[PDB]
Amino acid sequence: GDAFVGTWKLVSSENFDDYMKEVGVGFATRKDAGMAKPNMIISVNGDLVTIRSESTHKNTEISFKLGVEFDEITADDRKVKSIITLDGGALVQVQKWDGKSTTIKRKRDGDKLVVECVMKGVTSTRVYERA
Amino acid sequence: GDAFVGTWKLVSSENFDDYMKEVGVGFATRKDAGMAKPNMIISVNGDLVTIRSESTHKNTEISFKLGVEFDEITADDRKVKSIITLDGGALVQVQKWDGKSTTIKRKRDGDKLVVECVMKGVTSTRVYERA
Repeated sequence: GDAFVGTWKLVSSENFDDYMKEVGVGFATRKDAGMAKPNMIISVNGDLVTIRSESTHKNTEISFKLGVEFDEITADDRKVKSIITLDGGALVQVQKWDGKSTTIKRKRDGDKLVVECVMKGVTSTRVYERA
Repeated sequence: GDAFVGTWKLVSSENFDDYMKEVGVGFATRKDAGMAKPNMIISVNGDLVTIRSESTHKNTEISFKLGVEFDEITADDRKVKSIITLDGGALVQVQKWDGKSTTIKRKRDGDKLVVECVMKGVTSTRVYERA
């Protein structure tokens, strides 16, 4: 996934609070995660893809290989089973936990990176631009 | 140092082996560090600047604040005292250890990032381009 590599900065976000509420993030956690404009750094070293989210308080990073299931502890402290694939040119991530599942799509749109998170009829869209 | 933020990829290097030899890097270590084209990721979160070097074998990252002295363990296992300042628009880093010292200059040149390392008459130049 060479097209996703780079440092991305959040320039737009919609329905994110509603999305976190839907997945089950507590008001307090949902409050801090919301009151911050993350920095997304994506890099690939060999067959390993690393995605890192940086902010002035909460840092998280995941390392994985495409198509290989892995354990992930999310920003909101959820222990989930993730699988990331490259489908239709986009990185599609599926998080599974407690019989629930949510989809996170990262796609390139021109000079921007769009992240679409869907959970039970709720769609959150985050637009990032290259730093 | 907002102008340095981003993911950089090595596109050129000269006199690096000679430079490492000068600082005192062993042939073996100098061999592996040379047989690799690092990935430089620079980000700033608040007043903290993080510089990370990634490769398929050796990863290193330093976090610091401008003008504040800090301890640094280099890629080649040297324990040095570093200080990074913003002088003339460039990031100037000075590593001190055993009465020795070396200067590392990171400057923006158009769309590229140039890293100049000097040690006792030996100058190594690395040119990186934005990924």
